[PDB]
Amino acid sequence: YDGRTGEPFEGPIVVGQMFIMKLYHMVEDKMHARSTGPYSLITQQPLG
Amino acid sequence: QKRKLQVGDKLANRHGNKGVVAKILPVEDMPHLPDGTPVDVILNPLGV
Amino acid sequence: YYITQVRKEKKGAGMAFATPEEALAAYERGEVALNAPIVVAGRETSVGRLKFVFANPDEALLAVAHGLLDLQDVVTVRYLGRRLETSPGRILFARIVGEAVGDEKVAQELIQMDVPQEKNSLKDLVYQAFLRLGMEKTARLLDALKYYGFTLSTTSG
Amino acid sequence: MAEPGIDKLFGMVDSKYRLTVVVAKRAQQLLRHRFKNTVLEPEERPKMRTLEGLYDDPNAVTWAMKELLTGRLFFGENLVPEDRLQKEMERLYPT
Amino acid sequence: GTAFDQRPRVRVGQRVKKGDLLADGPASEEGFLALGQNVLVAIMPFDGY
Amino acid sequence: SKLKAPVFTATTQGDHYGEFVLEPLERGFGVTLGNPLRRILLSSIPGTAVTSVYIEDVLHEFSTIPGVKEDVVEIILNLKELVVRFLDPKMASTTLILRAEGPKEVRAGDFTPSADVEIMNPDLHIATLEEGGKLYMEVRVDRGVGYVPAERHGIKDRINAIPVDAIFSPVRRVAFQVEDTRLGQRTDLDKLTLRIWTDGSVTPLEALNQAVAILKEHLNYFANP
Amino acid sequence: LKAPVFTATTQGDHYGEFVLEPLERGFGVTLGNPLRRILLSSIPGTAVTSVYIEDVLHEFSTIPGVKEDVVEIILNLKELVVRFLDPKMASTTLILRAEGPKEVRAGDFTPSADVEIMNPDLHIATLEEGGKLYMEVRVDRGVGYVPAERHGIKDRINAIPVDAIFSPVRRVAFQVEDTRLGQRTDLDKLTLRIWTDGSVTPLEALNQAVAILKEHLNYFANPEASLLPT
Repeated sequence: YDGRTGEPFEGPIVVGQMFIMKLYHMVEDKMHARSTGPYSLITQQPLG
Repeated sequence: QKRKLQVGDKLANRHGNKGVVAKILPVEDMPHLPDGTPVDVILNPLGV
Repeated sequence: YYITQVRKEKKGAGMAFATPEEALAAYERGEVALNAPIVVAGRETSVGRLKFVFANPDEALLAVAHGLLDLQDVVTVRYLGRRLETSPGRILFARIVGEAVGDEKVAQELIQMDVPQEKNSLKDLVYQAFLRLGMEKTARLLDALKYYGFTLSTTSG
Repeated sequence: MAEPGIDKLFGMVDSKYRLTVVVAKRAQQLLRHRFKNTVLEPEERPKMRTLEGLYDDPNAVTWAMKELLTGRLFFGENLVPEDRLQKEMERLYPT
Repeated sequence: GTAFDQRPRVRVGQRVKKGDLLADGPASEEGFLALGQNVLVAIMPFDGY
Repeated sequence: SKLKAPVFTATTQGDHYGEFVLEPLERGFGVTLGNPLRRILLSSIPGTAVTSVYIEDVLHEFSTIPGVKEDVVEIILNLKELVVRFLDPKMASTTLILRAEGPKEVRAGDFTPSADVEIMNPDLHIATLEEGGKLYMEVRVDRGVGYVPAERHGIKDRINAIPVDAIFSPVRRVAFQVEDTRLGQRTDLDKLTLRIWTDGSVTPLEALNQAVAILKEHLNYFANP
Repeated sequence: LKAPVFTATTQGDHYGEFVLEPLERGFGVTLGNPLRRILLSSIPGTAVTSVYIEDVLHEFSTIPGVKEDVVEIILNLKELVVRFLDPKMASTTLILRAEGPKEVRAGDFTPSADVEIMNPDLHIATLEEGGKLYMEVRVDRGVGYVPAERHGIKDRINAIPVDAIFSPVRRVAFQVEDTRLGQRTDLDKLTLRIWTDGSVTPLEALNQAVAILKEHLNYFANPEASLLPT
């Protein structure tokens, strides 16, 4: 049954319990964005 | 740091159906059995 | 695909006609007490083509809203400037490409109207569009299709 | 929702890159004078939606493309020398 | 960086089975392996999501 | 709780079709209003439609009208594309009438002059007769709600007339879609756009208003008696 | 075309069916859902919002003579449901003191003038010989699901804010069935079921729920920037 609109999904859907894992990766640890700042004194390009 | 599922995280099952949570829906949406119980995760057939 | 694929029920060998299976009245009344379900073959027609005769896609798709036909039932319909035999969903795909490109005509001209769309149908649609109307339009077409594709494949489930 | 009017814009020019270069070169001047430089003015200027009413779109290049699209500007490949180009430029309220 | 942590699975004043779960591990539910959740699923397309 | 009363823009053409955009609605409410309205919109607005036709000379939709350049089918359909407004607010039935020339092409505004009943789209290409062409018609118009096929009602005004499918519903198309909009830090708030196409008859906006009133009315039945 | 018969099987504070008997064709869902929608989402309730435990500083801690740890104790508290009574009551603070060999269990809370624990029983902390506790658990009035990371709590420090699952509505389903009310062999009989944690009634939820739909419906009021290209 469609949540958005009580109207039934036309033609049956396989539904059931499936064991599902959460993996080592997460967006938390990824996702970074810089505008400016720390320029290395050695290579002179932004780093760290 | 408690973590909690997040758009960008990746769930897998025992049969190697890996993938990223790309949208959390509030229960108002979500396909639901007639008894009222909503499902939890909506997995795409095109994957199989 | 699902929205443009055309049903094919089988119950009904003694049926369709140049000259009526008996009369039209009882060809149609044939369906109601079992025997020959809607979009069945034969020669010339189907109870679908005589139970449903629409003036507008508008009249058609509305008939689909109230629980009457199914996008993919074959039905007499007057799209543009002819009585088409089509299915209301083939009408609908036609609308989509149309609406969201500008010319309801050029669309109908490009669209492989009499056949379910698939990867190749559709790729070639895109190319064809690009060539005729500039990318701007072909972008809209794209998104339009991307959208209706998604939702349609859901509702159908 | 591809670039507004770009099919027309590509046709205006020989080599497409020329198009870029004009858009750029214009969005350039159109910036280095507070937009007191527009050709399109009246009720042609592009605008912005808000928590507030229609304000002057602040995108030079967006303006530059709308501008160009009206035939009201010209592409000198070599017309008017670069020495005289920065001359009468800093004039009509520049600083 | 995972958080290994044991939880007691046994009550005060209870007889223990030979060598049976006194406590669970990090990915363990009453002695059995628990790498995740089982959870109500539906195999269908959503809206491009 | 939070979130202020939204803003409701309406942009219209003036007979058929208008867009309606009530803006920042909390996550979810987009559909919550949008869909029920569409349901009501397509289903329960009162209108009028041709419901039965008598053609002098010839029963069956599947006949030959001679002298007519078209044929019964295109007429039935043509008729369905006719809209008529009932000025007389008590009447719940009317019959229309036609008398046809020789070399001429009959518009819908060539009906029976009849006052009290207002043909909304005077053009419309109803039929066409050849040199020495004869067409007489008795077309029944009825008050109603949805789209009601002939195979249901079976209106028999005569013992010769063929009954048509009823599209008594001034709304011809409802298409609505909720996209996300932003207020401050909040980028995922509902924004519902309602697109109503009605035959020049009842306006889209009127359509919408009627539609709301039906749902509200109905919602008041959830009052403990 | 008649007006419909309204019915209600309000038995307890939890659970209650509601029937509208002869509805026009298709109206079952037309009503059922926006209601269902508004129900599961928007009817205001209450939740524990944060906790003080005696000698606890963060969640990832443990308390001696307590088989539980702060995390698991919190996952418990979440489930606790406090019925309020005074409508002035915006936010209380519950206080539970526990000791010795006791299974601490909600109902072991301190009773308060305007507070009814709706689900006593319910585990909170199994305590072994030598276990104290003293909790200061704060219940606020909110709506929907507010994650602990969003709200934060300054009921002193070592406070550990708690995820807020407000909705009293526990589940909703609705039934569009065939009716016997002498018209067409094509009418509707709606029956919305509704389950709730007895803090608010199916009936109340339903009433607030319609209230909300109405309020919202009336946003279609007097429209703005009109006229479209010729």
